[PDB]
Amino acid sequence: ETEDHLESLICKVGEKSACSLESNLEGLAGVLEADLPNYKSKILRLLCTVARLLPEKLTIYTTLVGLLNARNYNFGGEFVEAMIRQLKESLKANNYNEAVYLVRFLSDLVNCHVIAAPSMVAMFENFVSVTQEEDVPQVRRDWYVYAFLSSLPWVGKELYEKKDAEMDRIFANTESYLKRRQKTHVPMLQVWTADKPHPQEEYLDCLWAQIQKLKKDRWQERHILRPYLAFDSILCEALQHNLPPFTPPPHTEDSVYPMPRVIFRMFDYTDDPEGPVMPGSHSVERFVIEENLHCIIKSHWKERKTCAAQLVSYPGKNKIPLNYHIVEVIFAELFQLPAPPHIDVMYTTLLIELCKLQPGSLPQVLAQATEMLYMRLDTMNTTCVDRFINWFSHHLSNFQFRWSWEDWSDCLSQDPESPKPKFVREVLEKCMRLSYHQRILDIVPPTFSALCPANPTCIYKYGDESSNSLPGHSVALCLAVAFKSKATNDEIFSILKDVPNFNPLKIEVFVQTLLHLAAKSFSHSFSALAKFHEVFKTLAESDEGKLHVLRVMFEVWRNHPQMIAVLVDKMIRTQIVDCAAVANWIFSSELSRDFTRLFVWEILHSTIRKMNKHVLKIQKELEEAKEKVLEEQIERLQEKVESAQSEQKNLFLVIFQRFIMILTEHLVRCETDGTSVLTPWYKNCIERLQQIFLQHHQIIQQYMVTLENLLFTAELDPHILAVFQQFCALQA
Amino acid sequence: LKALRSDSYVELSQYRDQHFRGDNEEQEKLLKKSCTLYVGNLSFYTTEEQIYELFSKSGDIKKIIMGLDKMKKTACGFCFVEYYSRADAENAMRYINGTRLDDRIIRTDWDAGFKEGRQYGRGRSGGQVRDEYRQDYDAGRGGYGKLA
Ligand SMILES: C[n+]1cn([C@@H]2O[C@H](COP(=O)(O)OP(=O)(O)OP(=O)(O)OC[C@H]3O[C@@H](n4cnc5c(=O)[nH]c(N)nc54)[C@H](O)[C@@H]3O)[C@@H](O)[C@H]2O)c2nc(N)[nH]c(=O)c21
Ligand SMILES: [Mg+2]
Repeated sequence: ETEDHLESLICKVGEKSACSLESNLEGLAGVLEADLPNYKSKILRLLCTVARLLPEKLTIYTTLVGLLNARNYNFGGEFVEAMIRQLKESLKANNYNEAVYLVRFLSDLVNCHVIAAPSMVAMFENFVSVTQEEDVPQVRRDWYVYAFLSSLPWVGKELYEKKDAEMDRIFANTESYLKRRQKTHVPMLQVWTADKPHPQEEYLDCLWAQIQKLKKDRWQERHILRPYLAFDSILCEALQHNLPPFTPPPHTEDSVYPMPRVIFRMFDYTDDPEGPVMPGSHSVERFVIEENLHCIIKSHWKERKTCAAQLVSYPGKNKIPLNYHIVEVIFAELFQLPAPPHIDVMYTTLLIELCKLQPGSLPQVLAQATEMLYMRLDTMNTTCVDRFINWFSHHLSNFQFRWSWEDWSDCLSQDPESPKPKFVREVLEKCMRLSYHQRILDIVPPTFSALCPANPTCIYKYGDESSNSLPGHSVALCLAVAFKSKATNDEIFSILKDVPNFNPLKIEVFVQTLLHLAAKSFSHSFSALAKFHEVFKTLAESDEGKLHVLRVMFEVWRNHPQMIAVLVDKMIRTQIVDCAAVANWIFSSELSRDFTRLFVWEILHSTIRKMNKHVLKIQKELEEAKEKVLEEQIERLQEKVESAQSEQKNLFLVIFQRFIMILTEHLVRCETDGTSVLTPWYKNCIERLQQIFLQHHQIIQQYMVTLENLLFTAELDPHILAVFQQFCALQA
Repeated sequence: LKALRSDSYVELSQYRDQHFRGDNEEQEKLLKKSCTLYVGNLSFYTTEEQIYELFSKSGDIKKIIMGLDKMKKTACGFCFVEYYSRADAENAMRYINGTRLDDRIIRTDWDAGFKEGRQYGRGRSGGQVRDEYRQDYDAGRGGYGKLA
């Protein structure tokens, strides 16, 4: 019971009360002291937890650890003892993001008279000292500075009342360090390359610039709520403590540090003239506001309805354009490179839940942001655009596809390849897949019809062709007859024995015919593949066969991207074709004209994931089997791991070799015909290569020797190398 | 660690298949380990293609089984979606449940598992039982309830 009640109450304070917060902190303060005799360990645990899991409540709980320290010095000393232990653990386990919340909780305690202001400074001095450390990854040297600077919004003001001498010498080594960092990763992490309207800044430079405006403002920010402010009477005479000498953990080969980031920015106060002035991009208020909002989503991501509510009720010290901050932060997460913190579809419905909660004001802002995103499309990164398309099209389908399409009339007279028209075409294509062809033709104006998606009709070769000069024609006609008759494999094989030339012609007449007679639904085509599965495994026993199947299937369904995708997927899972073949198919000349369409990549990544999932699965089995006949298996599971990983490496190897080949071909041709290198085709192609790295950087890391010395070498065009070097900078 | 673990969208519903064999205990053990979902309120004309496109947003789908009129053998207004992993089914439960599929608000529920015969409406008239007593008009489910 009691155990239970404590955790309940510890949370109540953070939650929205119905009696001034200060009161609750007053009460809970004593209550907790009264229970210290019997429940010291639990309360000591509960607080260390809320400290690393409820950052958005940082100051409500620091206060609490204060009122307590103001009634039991020895207690505070124990809490501060745990915190350091808890912090040393998070660090050793590579859970750096959790550490920051700890390191930041300590910081604010100094404002609660619990930790010696001078004490904090000594630790930070050691954090920055990491910048000197020799032969360590920059992402490591980066995290300590970030942990330091991100704290100042809380500690800085009072941490400036003391040790300014060293608290100047630290900024000194920082400034020095900040100007010596390589920024190779920025181009690969920016959502937009355009400097206007808003520059997308490297996260440390942006924060550095933020501290400055604060420092030069005498460290007086006006957002961070401080309950420990209305308790100066008590906290005053409290006896602070001293954090033991903190020696940052030595960089090991098992260390993994957060990747660098780029600050997503799309709004400024002019985007909301008639609304409370929006904190500027270089104001710490902006940082803190987005930080808490990001943390709120991190705490409630699993429950969308609770999530919207915690966001909308966010407590701001001084009024701010909340709705705008909520939308900006959600897009900041959806469009985050390499990946969003949470599953993509979560942002879609989260936004819906926010529109249902603030019916009168959220929708307009969301509609304003959509407009702005569309207008800045010209320099948005391909990976984000895809995300934009899927979000917007899925969003539309929840609001009867109602949108003011004429607002985007400008796309109508642009090269079909330009980002705007292409974006519209893709969005519409996506809307069709969530409903049907005719429905979409009906939602857009007559002027847009040209951008609507083609009717997804099957294309039989030997069909009502009547153009019979084609090879295997009659053979196909027998097949059609057999299939409609519940033919068997051997029978079909027989029909196929009468085919003149790995036999390309046999494949084509089989596929063209089998697919045509199952073109009514996905479920038909599937069973079709399952029934005559044996035939497939025969005709396509070779890679040429595998490749030819994909080629004929594409010939048949080129007007129905969703069909093509589900078929390839089904084919891979039933081993009618393998990923290598799918990869070669993607870069094949037969797809050259559709190379920049979304479905092509949606398929390639879905193939890569199946490969990855597969590898992971077998590895685990070995893992479990190794944790125990039982041997003959581990002998076998080992072999399977080998093959799986080998085929995985080969998939990345081929994909990269193909990218290098087509990009060089373009670069050379251009550098010969004195033509522009920056074509729409180039943009998609170079950014698609970048995406391979972004989506699977973890797996790719295992190939550094091969990648660094065998593929992406110096004889390669710098435009291609650039992509590789950007990737290496992610964990450099 | 603490109550942040809250996952109300993934919790078991009140529904229980009355034709299932085992205890309520055996049905519940299957439900908490399932990868297959029950999808309700579709229109009679909602296709497998649409279902695939929306439900794939939460992970890869293994199979989709359309609910049918036991006697007419036509789309009934419900279906079963089966994922390869429960994590993906949970996300559908979390972010797809309660949203629009083919212009109508759908509801997902954990399902013990598909078995031959689960695809047919148990509705007295062939369709879903739900439609026998519906007193509302629904042009996606054939107008008024069967008792009308
Ligand atoms: C609704 N539902 C169906 N299936 C599956 O889909 C198939 C179609 O059969 P139904 O023909 O859809 O089947 P039942 O639900 O068996 O019977 P029933 O539970 O009695 O219940 C309720 C619906 O009918 C209504 N109803 C039932 N009896 C009465 C009555 O006497 N009066 C009134 N007014 N309404 C009633 C009621 O409002 C209710 O919501 C079956 O294979 C099921 O396993 C579900 N599977 C899961 N996991 N979760 C669900 O929520 C679910
Ligand atoms: Mg290697």
